[PDB]
Amino acid sequence: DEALIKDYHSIREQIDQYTKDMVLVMQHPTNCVKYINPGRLMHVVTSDGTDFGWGVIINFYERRPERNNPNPGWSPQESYVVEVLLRLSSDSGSVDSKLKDNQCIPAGIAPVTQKNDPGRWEVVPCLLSCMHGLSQIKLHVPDKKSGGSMDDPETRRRVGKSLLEVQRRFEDGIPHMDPIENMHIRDVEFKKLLRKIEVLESRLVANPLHNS
Amino acid sequence: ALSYSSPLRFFRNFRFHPEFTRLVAGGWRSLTYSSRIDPDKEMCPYELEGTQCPSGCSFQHFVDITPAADERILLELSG
Ligand SMILES: [Zn+2]
Repeated sequence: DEALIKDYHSIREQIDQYTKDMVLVMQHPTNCVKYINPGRLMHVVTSDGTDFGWGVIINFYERRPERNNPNPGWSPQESYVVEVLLRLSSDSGSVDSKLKDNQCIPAGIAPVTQKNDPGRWEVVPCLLSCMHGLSQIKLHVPDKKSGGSMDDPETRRRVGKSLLEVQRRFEDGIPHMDPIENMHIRDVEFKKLLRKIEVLESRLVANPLHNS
Repeated sequence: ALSYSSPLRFFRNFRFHPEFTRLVAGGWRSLTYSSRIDPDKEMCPYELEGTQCPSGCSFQHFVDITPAADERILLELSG
């Protein structure tokens, strides 16, 4: 019933479009820098879609362009860098700490992809454009005047392994920050966006293909 | 049959989904949807290490965010 297949995918397309609209709002700096707190967990995913999993926010700074490139055309979500502790594959190379004008993450790193690969916990710089979750969970991390630092590889493996203890304890997944109840995103367009997604979801399940 | 994961499944209102029991293994008692996490407290580093907190430890602990267990509560009510 080809008319009915075309409707089903039309809905899915609309939900995909509204879903990237929604993600953009929550990545926008004016809506999230308040919650980019050292120790809060952050799910890092590249635009191409490689998933680095959850990591620990260590620092965040405003991005500065190169001397030869005054107007690099960054978006607001590409205009800030979060330093995140991530578990990289032991395979993965050396972590270059500064991103070039065209990179969202360093060039030579990848997530863990093989079992009996423990990984290596490294601090990695990421654009806000790669942020696909902020947790309600905060781990304790050393700071200035607390006498520790994330430069010590052994401290990185200590904090790193507690984050895997948190995820082990959260069987059903790490708990996300709610855009309304936790971040108090006031935008009227955003309010309509989440309702639009819900009513479309009700439309989509109404379709036979959902259970066919 | 065809399956799809809502982009709203990690947000608070997902608990009002009619199939919520079906798609989250833990149900309402799942820590993933606990209403008891203080987003500005830090989880206890001793607890996660598996070493015993000092007395009076005021980090956020898992017992703080885990719902009450109805078996303990049905227990207390009698007598
Ligand atoms: Zn403790």
